[PDB]
Amino acid sequence: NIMMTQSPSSLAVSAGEKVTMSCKSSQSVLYSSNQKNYLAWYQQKPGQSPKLLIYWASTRESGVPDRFTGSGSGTDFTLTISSVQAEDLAVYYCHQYLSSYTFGGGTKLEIKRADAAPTVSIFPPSSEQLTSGGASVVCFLNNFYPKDINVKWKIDGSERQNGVLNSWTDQDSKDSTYSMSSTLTLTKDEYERHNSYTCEATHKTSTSPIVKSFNRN
Amino acid sequence: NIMMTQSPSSLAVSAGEKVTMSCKSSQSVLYSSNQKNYLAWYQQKPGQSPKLLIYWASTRESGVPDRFTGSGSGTDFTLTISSVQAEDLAVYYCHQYLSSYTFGGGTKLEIKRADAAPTVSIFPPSSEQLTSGGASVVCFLNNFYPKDINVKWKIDGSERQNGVLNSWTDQDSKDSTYSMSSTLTLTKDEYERHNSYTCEATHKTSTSPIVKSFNRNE
Amino acid sequence: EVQLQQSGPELVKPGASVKMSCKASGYTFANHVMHWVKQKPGQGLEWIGYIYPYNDGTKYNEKFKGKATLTSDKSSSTAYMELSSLASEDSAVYYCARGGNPAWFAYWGQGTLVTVSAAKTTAPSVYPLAPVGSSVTLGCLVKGYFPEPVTLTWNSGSLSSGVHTFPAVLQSDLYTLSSSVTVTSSTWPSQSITCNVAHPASSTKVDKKISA
Amino acid sequence: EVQLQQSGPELVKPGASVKMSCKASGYTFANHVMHWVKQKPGQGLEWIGYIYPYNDGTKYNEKFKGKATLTSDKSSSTAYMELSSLASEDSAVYYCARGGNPAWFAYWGQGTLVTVSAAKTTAPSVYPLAPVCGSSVTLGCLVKGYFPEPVTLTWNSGSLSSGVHTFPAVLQSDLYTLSSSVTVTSSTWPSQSITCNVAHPASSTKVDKKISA
RNA sequence: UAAAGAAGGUCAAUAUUG
RNA sequence: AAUAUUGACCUUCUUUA
Repeated sequence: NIMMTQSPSSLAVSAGEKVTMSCKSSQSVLYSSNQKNYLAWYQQKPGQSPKLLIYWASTRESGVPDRFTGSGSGTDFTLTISSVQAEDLAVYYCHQYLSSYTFGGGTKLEIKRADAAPTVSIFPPSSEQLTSGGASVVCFLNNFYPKDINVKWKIDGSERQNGVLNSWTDQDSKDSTYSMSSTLTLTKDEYERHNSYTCEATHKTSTSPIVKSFNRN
Repeated sequence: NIMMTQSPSSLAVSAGEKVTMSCKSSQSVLYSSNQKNYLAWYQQKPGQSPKLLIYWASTRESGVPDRFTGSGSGTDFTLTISSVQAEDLAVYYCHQYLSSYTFGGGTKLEIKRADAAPTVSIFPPSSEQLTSGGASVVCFLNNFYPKDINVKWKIDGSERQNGVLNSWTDQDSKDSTYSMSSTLTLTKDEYERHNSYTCEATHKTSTSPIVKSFNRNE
Repeated sequence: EVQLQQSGPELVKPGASVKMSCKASGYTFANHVMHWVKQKPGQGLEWIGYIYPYNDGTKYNEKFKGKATLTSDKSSSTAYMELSSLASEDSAVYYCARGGNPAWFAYWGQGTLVTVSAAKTTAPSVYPLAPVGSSVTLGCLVKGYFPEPVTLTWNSGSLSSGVHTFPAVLQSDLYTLSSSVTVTSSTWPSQSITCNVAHPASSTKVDKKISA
Repeated sequence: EVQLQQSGPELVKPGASVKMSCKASGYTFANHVMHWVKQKPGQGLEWIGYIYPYNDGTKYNEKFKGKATLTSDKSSSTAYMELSSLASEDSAVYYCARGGNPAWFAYWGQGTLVTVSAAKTTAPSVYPLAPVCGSSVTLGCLVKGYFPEPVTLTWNSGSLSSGVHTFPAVLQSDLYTLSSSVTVTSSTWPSQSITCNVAHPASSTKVDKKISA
């Protein structure tokens, strides 16, 4: 019954610097009986469930690091991180529990890091998939920064755009770097009708493309 | 927890005409579940307890005349009387019972009526008070209109200003007229030292003053 | 036939306490709630609190928390309110009113006048007021009493029409009241007219016949 | 010590119903409230309701009334959440959260993914990835063509947790495909057994493909 | 009799403290 | 011990069928 508003939607800082995020409630969440602010902060890392960080606006739950600190009262509240670690990458929701239970929009925290060149590796089709009649060439690009990256497949020097499946990860919990996987799937017949297979990667850390190829032989 | 405010603290109309009074609440008294206004009107005649007139803003309680009608919703409400009777002289409070129980300031209603001449009567002291040593001369002036009246006591033609006690009533429930009592108190010794005692009243219904006197043993 | 009969008025010394009763009849005493209301002389109304006689639950106004105590007795359909550490501001009329659970006020009692003062009690002195055609007036004087209220009736209530009771007036630290009644010259002196006075504080009652 | 173990994933046909569970332990079951929270893919959190196991008292969100039904079982200290007449908008992850009476959320469950679709289950095909024919070596494991989500992946039963990258599943041709990579030192391969563990609970599939030279 | 809402009481528990 | 809160049961009131 009380609307929460988190601002900004996204934030990026370097590791080891301070951050501040805001939660604004339509009505006041300060109860007059106990003189407490019915506000709580929760963290949600990629692939995990929410975790309680702060309750009563400023009280830190047991087990939580000392980097997180809550502040505010009435309708304006703030969550602060004194020193951001790579693991702090997550979305943080503010929550009121005075009149029913309503959540905020959430705030995403990004970690700024130095440049990092991608490490490329190619893998030919497995004898298992071949006996089944298919051929997939996988191309891994791990631990690079920034996230902007472009991949290109070539068969015998000719660019191919069809039959490609790409997937990207979020910033690592230890390195704050990105990784990408690219897979090109063909039939066993067509796979054996060509000799060369190539991965062409475009990244900011190099003017010329990063190339990784293998030839049937 | 909700403040009520009535606009007309005092208002006067003639007998047989309609009347309208307002009650304004700070917050809304309309409940959304049942769609009802938690407002009530009560009447209090002089010398009696309050009486329920209307509830749910417009619902009329049983036994009350059909002249009273409630109206309004939300925060502005009105109590109306189609034709004012002499008995309608009273104070009317509006009441909210949604968030705690709070009352309004109340509205006093006066009845306008035609002129009426006072009926004066004088009374010598009683043999009981005399045996005790005192003497009180009472002067009743009943059923007159308008209320503006001045009474003065005279002993053998001389005006007396000390030792006088006056009391007034409100408009009658049947006549809508006023009445007044005036008492002059002396000792039996001083009482027996004079012959004539008079209460003289001045009212709009007569150009010359109204006189009423008696003489000790005449 | 819902009827609420409250107890008589009380004169209390400063700092002491007092308890009054509201006897109910004409309905199921337990099913409905009994409110109490205060009315200072010449001022408006004020809610104190209410009680649920079934299980004796109470809900008080914040302003009367430590001042009023509400109890009940289902065997006799009687509500009680007790006031503690009375001051001058507590001098007022106190009503009892029935509602629902909680609903609104629907029935009211006649009220109980409470006077807080250290002044002693003084019973009145009643005097008949007799005259010296077609219409005769008689009066009755209640002089020098304390505190309020006083009860005055004509022929034990048999005479109600044409009666004018005047409000009491304070003077010399005492109250005084008077009442008049007009009848037909054929009804007096043949038919007896009598004045009946009662003063609860002094525990006194007098009947003064109007004689020619 | 307080732990909340939620049931596994579920695939439901449109219009049908489903019932999940949240088994509590590490505290007094009847002394605390159990909330339930919804989270659509790529969206935020939302409250549904809660139960008081002592009297089985309910308190629902106005929008979920008639959609969700909460019950409890003190004998097993397990709370249940039933959803009726499922539709497309009901595909989401559902958490169970403990509080007080009612208080605030303080302990969460792992969640239970729900897929509402008429499509039927399909088990994946796992394939090992090794170099063709420096100081490090990278191996991979391809999980191609399965429905519905999710799928679990663990290298060497979990003993290998450093230097691993699991990529999110991508939908294509009405089937999901996943991949994963792991990097170790040149001395660690092929002198040590590196094997890929894959489990598709919907199809009750469990495969362990070793990476060969 | 049934639905919804409200007041009080008892019971279990939670929160704020002293 | 006090205040406040959620749920259940019970009595009763209120708006409706």
